Amino acid sequence: GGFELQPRDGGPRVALAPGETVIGRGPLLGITDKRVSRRHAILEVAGGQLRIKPIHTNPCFYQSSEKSQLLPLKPNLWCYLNPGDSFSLLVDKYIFRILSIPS
Amino acid sequence: PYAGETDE
Repeated sequence: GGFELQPRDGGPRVALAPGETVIGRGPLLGITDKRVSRRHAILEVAGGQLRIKPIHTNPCFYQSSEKSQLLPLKPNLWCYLNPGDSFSLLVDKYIFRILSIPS
Repeated sequence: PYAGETDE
């Protein structure tokens, strides 16, 4: 199964290629705030699973599908993301929901 | 719009 990102701000969906994808400041996600690194985190799609690893001093945030608050992620650790979960590159901004393919 | 060093 594959994966795509759904911006919570109503931006168009972003498909994720198999393997690793660097996310952060850049055209892929349309992020311009300079508090987000151009190499802010890694997303890996492999064997039907998505995991995220924050790789910058400025953190990533995590919110599981059945929870209601963006929690800061442990730096440089992998976290598996299920369909319905969300992650973000700022605590209140640049939030993305995980969708599976097929859905 | 996407270039420039990151801020901490």
